[PDB]
Amino acid sequence: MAEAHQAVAFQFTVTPDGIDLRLSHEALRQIYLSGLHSWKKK
Repeated sequence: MAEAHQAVAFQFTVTPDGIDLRLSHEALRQIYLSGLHSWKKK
């Protein structure tokens, strides 16, 4: 049923060496489609 990957799609961590940002392939799918509708007229 519930999965950690589904619960979180983006992770941001600050380290002494810099910053790290991780995103799941699933997070990408939502973002492209959401944008596709954004360009499209309502």
